[PDB]
Amino acid sequence: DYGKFLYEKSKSSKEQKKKQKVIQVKEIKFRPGTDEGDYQVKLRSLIRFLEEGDKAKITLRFRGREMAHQQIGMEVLNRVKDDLQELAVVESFPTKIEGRQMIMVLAPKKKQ
Amino acid sequence: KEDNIEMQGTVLETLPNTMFRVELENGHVVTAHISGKMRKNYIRILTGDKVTVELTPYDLSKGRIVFRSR
RNA sequence: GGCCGCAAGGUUAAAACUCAAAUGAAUUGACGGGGGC
RNA sequence: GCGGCCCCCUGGACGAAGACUGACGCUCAGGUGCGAAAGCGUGGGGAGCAAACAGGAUUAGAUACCCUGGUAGUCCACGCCG
Ligand SMILES: NC(=O)OC[C@@H](O)C[C@H](NC(=O)[C@H]1NCCC[C@H]1O)C(=O)N[C@@H](Cc1c[nH]cn1)C(=O)N[C@H](C(=O)O)[C@H](O)c1c[nH]c(Cl)n1
Ligand SMILES: [K+]
Ligand SMILES: [Mg+2]
Ligand SMILES: [Mg+2]
Ligand SMILES: [Mg+2]
Ligand SMILES: [Mg+2]
Ligand SMILES: [Mg+2]
Ligand SMILES: [Mg+2]
Repeated sequence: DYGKFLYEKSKSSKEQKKKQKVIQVKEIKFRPGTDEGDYQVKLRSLIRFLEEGDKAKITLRFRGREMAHQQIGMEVLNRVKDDLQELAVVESFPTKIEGRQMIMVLAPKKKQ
Repeated sequence: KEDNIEMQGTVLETLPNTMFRVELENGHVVTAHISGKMRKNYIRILTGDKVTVELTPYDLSKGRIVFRSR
């Protein structure tokens, strides 16, 4: 065989990669306690992920009696919703808690 | 202490030095600090609880918590 | 503030305020993603 | 601070025995020189490296450690910095 044969597979792989560059996994975590704009600092990182194309999974944690805080915790998730309303398409919303975590997933709007 | 004032309230936000911001049944917000036993009993307070608040007539802007609704 | 420097800066060198400490050597234990039998 | 070899110009130190000057000494505020590396100015040079920076990975995140590259710099001549 000849060396040139390697490239065509590489071109196909990069087509798969640009199909996969979104499918790279980036995770973001928050707590009800987080406040004072530290939330904005973490958003700066979410933005840099969406412009690349990845989905972002927003996790938020309650420990025990912090359930009283779920009423405010869902809003923190909503505060992401409004911030990305023009940046990210809503994909999955956590209708219930499991094992003390709410999981939310967003994917970037495919700008036309 | 003589002719004490007794009220309830709701804690709204955590502050450093275990002090807290509490809205009062009458619409006023006060700054509250913990008593000895619920400090000695390792009882921690989170946001949103109903708490019993002692006040003093000398100043009504700051009070002390004495009993939290679990 | 003064002097020096093309510039980075260097040199000389305070007070308000605040705490009842800060520190050095060594002792007996616990701990190490330190050794040895 | 100084390390291949050869030549040229040059400072200091130490030992032997003898001769000479005759206290000619010690220290030093101001003052004057030297002073690693990085850095600045003008002009050269550029193999190996390698801040910044580009790309690949790691992680929850990783503006890092890791991998492929790579500019200033590192080198030379004269000034500066101290
Ligand atoms: N959140 C996050 O930053 O990552 C998690 C972090 O824990 C990874 C962790 N990394 C390390 O120790 C660094 N040590 C210095 C060299 C590079 C790197 O290695 C680590 O576990 N390494 C493993 C290998 C690995 C698995 N996944 C990612 N890296 C490792 O081999 N460590 C070596 C060791 O235990 O001594 C050593 O660090 C090493 C040798 N060669 C290389 Cl490459 N790494
Ligand atoms: K004589
Ligand atoms: Mg010691
Ligand atoms: Mg000589
Ligand atoms: Mg004499
Ligand atoms: Mg002097
Ligand atoms: Mg140099
Ligand atoms: Mg490198």
